[PDB]
Amino acid sequence: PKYRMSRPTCRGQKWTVMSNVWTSRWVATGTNARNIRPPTAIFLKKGLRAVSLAHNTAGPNPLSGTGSDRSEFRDLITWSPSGYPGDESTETICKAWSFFACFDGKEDLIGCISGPDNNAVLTIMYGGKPTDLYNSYALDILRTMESQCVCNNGTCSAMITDGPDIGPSKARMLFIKEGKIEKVVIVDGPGSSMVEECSCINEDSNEFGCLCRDNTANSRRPFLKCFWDSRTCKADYTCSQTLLDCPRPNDSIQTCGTSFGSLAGGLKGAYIPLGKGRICATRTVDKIQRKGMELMCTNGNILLEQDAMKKIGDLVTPTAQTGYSSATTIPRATEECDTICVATELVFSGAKGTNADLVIHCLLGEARETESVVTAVVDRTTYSSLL
Amino acid sequence: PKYRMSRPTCRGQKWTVMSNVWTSRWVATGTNARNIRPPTAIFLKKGLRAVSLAHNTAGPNPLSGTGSDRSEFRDLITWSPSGYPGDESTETICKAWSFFACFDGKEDLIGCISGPDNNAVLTIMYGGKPTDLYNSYALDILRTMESQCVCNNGTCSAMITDGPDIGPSKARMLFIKEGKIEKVVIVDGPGSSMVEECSCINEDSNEFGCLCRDNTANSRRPFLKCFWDSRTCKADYTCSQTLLDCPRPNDSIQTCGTSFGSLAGGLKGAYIPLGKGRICATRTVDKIQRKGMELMCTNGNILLEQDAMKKIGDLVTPTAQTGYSSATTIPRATEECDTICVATELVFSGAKGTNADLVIHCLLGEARETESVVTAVVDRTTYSSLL
Amino acid sequence: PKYRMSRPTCRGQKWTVMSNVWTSRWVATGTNARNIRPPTAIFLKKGLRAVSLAHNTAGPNPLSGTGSDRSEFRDLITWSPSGYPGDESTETICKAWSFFACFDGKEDLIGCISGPDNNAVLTIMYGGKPTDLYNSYALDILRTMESQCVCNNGTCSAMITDGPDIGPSKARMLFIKEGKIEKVVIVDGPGSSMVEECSCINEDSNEFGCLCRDNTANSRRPFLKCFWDSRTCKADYTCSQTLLDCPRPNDSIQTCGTSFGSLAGGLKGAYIPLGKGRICATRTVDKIQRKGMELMCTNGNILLEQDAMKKIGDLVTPTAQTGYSSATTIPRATEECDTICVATELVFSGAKGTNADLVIHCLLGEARETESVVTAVVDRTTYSSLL
Amino acid sequence: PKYRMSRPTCRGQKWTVMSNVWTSRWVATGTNARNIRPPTAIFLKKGLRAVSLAHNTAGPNPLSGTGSDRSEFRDLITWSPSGYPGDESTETICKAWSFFACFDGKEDLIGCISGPDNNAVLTIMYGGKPTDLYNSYALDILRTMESQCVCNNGTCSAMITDGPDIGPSKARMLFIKEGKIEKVVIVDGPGSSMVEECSCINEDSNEFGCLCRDNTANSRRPFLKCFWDSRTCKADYTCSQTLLDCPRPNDSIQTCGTSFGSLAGGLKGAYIPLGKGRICATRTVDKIQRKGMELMCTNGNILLEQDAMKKIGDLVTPTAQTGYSSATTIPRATEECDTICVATELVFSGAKGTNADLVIHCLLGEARETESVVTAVVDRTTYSSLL
Ligand SMILES: CCC(CC)O[C@@H]1C=C(C(=O)O)C[C@H](N)[C@H]1NC(C)=O
Ligand SMILES: CCC(CC)O[C@@H]1C=C(C(=O)O)C[C@H](N)[C@H]1NC(C)=O
Ligand SMILES: CCC(CC)O[C@@H]1C=C(C(=O)O)C[C@H](N)[C@H]1NC(C)=O
Ligand SMILES: CCC(CC)O[C@@H]1C=C(C(=O)O)C[C@H](N)[C@H]1NC(C)=O
Ligand SMILES: [Ca+2]
Ligand SMILES: [Ca+2]
Ligand SMILES: [Ca+2]
Ligand SMILES: [Ca+2]
Repeated sequence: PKYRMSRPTCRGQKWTVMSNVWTSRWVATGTNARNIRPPTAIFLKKGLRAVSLAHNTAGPNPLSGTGSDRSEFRDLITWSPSGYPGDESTETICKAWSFFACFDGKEDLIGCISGPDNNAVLTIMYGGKPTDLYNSYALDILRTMESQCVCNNGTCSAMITDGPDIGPSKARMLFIKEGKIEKVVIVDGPGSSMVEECSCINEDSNEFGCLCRDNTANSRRPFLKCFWDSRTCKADYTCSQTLLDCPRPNDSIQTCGTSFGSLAGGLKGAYIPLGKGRICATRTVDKIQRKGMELMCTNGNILLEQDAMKKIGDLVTPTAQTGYSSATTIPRATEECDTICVATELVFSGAKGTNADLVIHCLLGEARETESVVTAVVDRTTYSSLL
Repeated sequence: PKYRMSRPTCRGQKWTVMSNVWTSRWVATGTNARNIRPPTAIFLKKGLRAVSLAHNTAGPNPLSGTGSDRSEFRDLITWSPSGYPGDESTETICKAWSFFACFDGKEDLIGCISGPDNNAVLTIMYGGKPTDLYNSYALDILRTMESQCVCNNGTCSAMITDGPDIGPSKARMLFIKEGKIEKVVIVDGPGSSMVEECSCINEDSNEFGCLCRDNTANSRRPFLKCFWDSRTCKADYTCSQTLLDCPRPNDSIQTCGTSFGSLAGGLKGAYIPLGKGRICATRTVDKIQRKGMELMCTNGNILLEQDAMKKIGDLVTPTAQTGYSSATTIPRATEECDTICVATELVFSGAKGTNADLVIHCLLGEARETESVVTAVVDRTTYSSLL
Repeated sequence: PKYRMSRPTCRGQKWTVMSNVWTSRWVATGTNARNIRPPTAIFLKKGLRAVSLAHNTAGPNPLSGTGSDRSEFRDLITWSPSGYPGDESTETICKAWSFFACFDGKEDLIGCISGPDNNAVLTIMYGGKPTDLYNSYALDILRTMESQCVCNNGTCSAMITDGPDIGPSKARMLFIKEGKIEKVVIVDGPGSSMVEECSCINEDSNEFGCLCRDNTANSRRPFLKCFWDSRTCKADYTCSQTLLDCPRPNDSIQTCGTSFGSLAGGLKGAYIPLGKGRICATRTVDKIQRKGMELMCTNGNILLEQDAMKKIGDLVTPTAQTGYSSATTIPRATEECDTICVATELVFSGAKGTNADLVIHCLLGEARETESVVTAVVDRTTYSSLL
Repeated sequence: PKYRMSRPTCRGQKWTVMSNVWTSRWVATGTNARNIRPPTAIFLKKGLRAVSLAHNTAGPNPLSGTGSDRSEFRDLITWSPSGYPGDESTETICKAWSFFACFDGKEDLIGCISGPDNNAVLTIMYGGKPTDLYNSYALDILRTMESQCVCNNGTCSAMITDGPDIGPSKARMLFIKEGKIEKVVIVDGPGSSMVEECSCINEDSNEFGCLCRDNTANSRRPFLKCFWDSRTCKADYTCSQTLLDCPRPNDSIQTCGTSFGSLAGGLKGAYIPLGKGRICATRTVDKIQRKGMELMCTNGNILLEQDAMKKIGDLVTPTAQTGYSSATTIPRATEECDTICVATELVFSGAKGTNADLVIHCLLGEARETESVVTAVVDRTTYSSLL
């Protein structure tokens, strides 16, 4: 076993639907399907895995409080990308109401944040063993990405932040080898005031990048750019007139560098670098509601160009309720790039609480200048009354 | 591990029943037995496995629609040849309403077709990772074999087809190494007009063959013959007076080359080459209803000779409801041939929806000019009211 | 991995209770505990395992017919020696209403007999793959040991029989390497007329032996003695005045060689050779009812001496319902002998059918001239009303 | 694999909560959560594992008697540190109403005591096979630690004791290589009269120590000190004014060497050596009721100095009901010390019987003169009525 190196993502032809997690089907069926939020997909030591926080409950008679963000019962669990949480493939990982995880080629690296709001704590596990920690520095909900960390020759990196969820939230970048924090970088830059829930992908041998959430009125996502060799990072707002966050106003042309938006709030969304020159991102179809999930791409520098990001397609039924989304990269055994998949959360709720389905698209086929998407249908009308 | 090489099947003495999948027993017991259709057996990396599509539901209170063929909830799953779908051995593979799978000696190759009818997509996974795709070319239900692909020195081949399920459905052959499509052959030949649900088996070091379904009035099965070295294929109709499809008229002598039949429809059926000079196949005992499954064999060229195939025996209670059937081959360390087993589907239905049991016969023992069959009994009278 | 060699069993000090399978507890609890008969323990590739035929049903609402011996739904399953059938550790093996199994050091060897009474068939699996078969020669319920086969340097051996269960039942011995029957021995000798359900243990580098059931009026168990080098076997009645079968009359002194007994019927019981000079056996405490299970030993030749076998102790509560019993041998990594354990079946029945618990004693501690037993208490009075 | 060598624990910065076992959550959810008592954590071959005795039952309808200590249905089981007993991770080990376990770097050693009160037996398993026994010597509930044994170069040691739970209970130390008892030491010393439920940890390359329970009025804990090379042990009472047992009177200065206490009873408690010169221990916050669990540390000889131990923090909500506590050590590839975690039991009861949750803290981060503790909250108000 060798450490995976950072490498570009594979370009391709079409985003196909590798699998979906139909949690809601098993909730309505009546099995012990667990309440999960916010699911995504991460490539781990066992292969591709669905990963999510959970609540140490399950249907058909779940306990109260499944809509809560943080609690003593919150959980980090993984299961098969075509399974459901609570089935045979389910693995419990750690205590957590915020998490990250990734696989460096030898072992799984895991961040588990829990504890009280005024002094929460990141516990780092490597190989199933607790190996290190990180302490709250703003004393106001230390928290992390809710998606994959990123790795290269034994160094994995992971964003954390801490601070008022309306005011400033000065983020930090951790660099971790065999579960030990070797370096902590404070992220400065014109898009650093409030950065959270970064979705990070390796872009090339020496660089990775993230698209984050700004929970302030700003609708332009902060972008974190990091370099492996120097272990350094910086943040800038996206300049493309295509606003990626939710809620947001209409797309419009504004001078680069500054924040833009009138609607407080935010949503975690995927960063999908394609090859060394292309940038894609997911955004909701609805400007205010978390409905739909469309893929937008440009070949230009989205930090420097107000040029709009073209729509490649609808990952999901555009009126279906969605939620978070993030990508992960999976090795391709016979060429120098990683397959990239994006997982979008499909939130639902009812008499059995808040919960989420998952859908996983992957970019496959020979490289194309402009790709297309297979739309995943989300239609619960034949069983929603049992949810 | 070495790549498995194509080799003839082992002759034997008797078809014995290796195991039952008694899905109906567990449905009536009350456990979370999943609704499955076309189930069959395939030799995978874990060993012999029962393989089927499912609906992301289970008893005792299944969701509506288990009878449907293609929905967004359809998935591909595998379990123990002697277990039941949903039990501890169950593994969820991918999103699929049509599938193929096989094991090349190093990894499982898996083909998962889903998406809309007018533009479905085959996603190809190898060793658990999505590696490639193939797009719809007739824009009318791209689909595939619902049984094993075949392999040799890292190359595995799989039939796909596309087009109206009554009109022309010109099929194609994929040749795949490590999950990457290396060659696509349009299959031509006098029996190639409408070809689907091919059941394929390695015949010899350089040959493999398939017996397919023609869904028109024609009751002679299309037979696909392929050569590994040239990666080349051809389709011809069977000629023997023993008509293999269901529905069919009486057996009768007719000139070779042309289709023949009076009732539209079809049924996936097993091709069972036995050694180098012997051909067997399965067919329903009933000419019109999917009831019973008898085994017919000949030592002649079924594509060139009208001779009746000799009924070897009844795999199953001949008035029992059956369904699809197909074979798979299992390595034998002792000699240079593979063991061959046939799986026959046993469809049932009731209060808990549409579903199926499975029975698995294997040819074992000293080679015999003519073999016998243990008839697996199918009698549900003691518990059918709970179905 | 090397093949295990035949070696003597380890002498010791006390029979301790390594574990029990409390099927009845989980039946009363209300989980999906499976109806099993007749359980025993066998050392397999995964370690010590509880092994039994089952019925493809489970509580809390089992289907009818769990008291049947042979049926299409009968099953061979294994699970953890301290588990229960149907729990997480359960493995389904094959179709079977009669079975054997053992582990040769590289792979598991398994015999699965099923099919109709007038022509049943043994299917042999090696390593999870069907490898060979054996055919009914008396056309009257081919059947086998229901306990471990025995192995040595790749040859495992297993008793089978066939014939009227009241009249003659001329048994045969199979010798099997990598799943292939290499030799079949017809067992002659003055105790061969009716031999079934042999319980076989390796005794020394070149010899194994079995204590069998004679279902005729005879209460003296047939003993099969076999030699590895010549692959040969012979049968003689036990001569000890201590009658080991059930039902049986009082112990009494009679001339060696002949049958003795007045009560038709029989029961499978354990053969426990201790070292190279000692012979133990289990028998019911009650002479007619299958209640209790006591261990009897002698250092003399039980085929040649009417000397009584001394009672070492009560494996189980002497008034508790028991059933079958048989031993299995487990390697001891640091000396030339195998630990021996005896598993006794504890049958129970009720509103949820016929079923069985299991208890496993093993002989541990430094060698003693006369050993002792820890009595396993069997008392269901706090939950039996839920059975 | 190499045998693990005895080595000091790692100092750190903060006790963080690695995971909850929320058995109560799953009992109230309605799944088959098993009733467990004294649960703790132990590093085994699989990794960190939650370990406990159980009753061969589970919710939602458990069988009577879950409150009992020693019955024929008691068994030893292990599961995920973040799962629940009975879930997918559950493993059944042996029959036991008292136990120990550890992993020597190659295999799990496991000690299982069961049998009648006046003659119980310790069965010793190594790597899954029964290897040895130890017999009752006081004929009054032979019993053991209910926590990890300790290992070094293939030798693992375990405390056992025997005798009235109020009168003298002279303990013994077993030294075991590959499951065979190599040495038994009668532990003498001024604190050796009544010694039970010792919680033992490797202290340095040649030393390990235990903090035990004295079930008389005495509230100073017996401390066992053992040397690996001589395989030699001794028992002395703790002297610090900080009384560790429960029930206890107020802390007060008293002369070293003698017992001291006013209330009969006792409670298993954790010994937590930290590096070479530091000692911590757990005790209830409440002096009489098993409520809360605070961590106390000193850098002095607790056996020779009256100095109070400094309260480091509350592991748990201090009015929450707790129970047993004990530590385990986890290898660290990065340096020459082991990580140390403490598991505190959280007993609950109700309609579904007696049961327990588990919380697991681990010392992580840069070494600190004095460490802090994340307080794991225990609040069941939202679901307790279902317990
Ligand atoms: C990091 C974003 C912010 C932290 C307070 O709120 C998030 C928004 C969420 C949301 O908008 O849906 C759900 C997240 N579970 C929550 N994170 C935490 C740690 O509570
Ligand atoms: C749509 C054509 C197709 C033949 C390949 O019909 C099949 C017939 C079936 C049948 O005759 O029972 C059931 C199959 N699930 C179905 N396959 C798909 C993909 O829907
Ligand atoms: C080999 C013994 C004889 C065979 C007819 O009866 C056995 C007696 C049994 C018994 O006495 O309890 C149960 C066994 N399941 C049965 N075996 C078969 C194959 O049916
Ligand atoms: C019988 C003495 C013994 C102390 C080692 O009492 C323990 C006290 C217990 C307790 O105080 O809660 C519960 C333990 N399960 C019990 N152990 C056994 C073996 O019964
Ligand atoms: Ca915003
Ligand atoms: Ca047809
Ligand atoms: Ca008899
Ligand atoms: Ca005390």
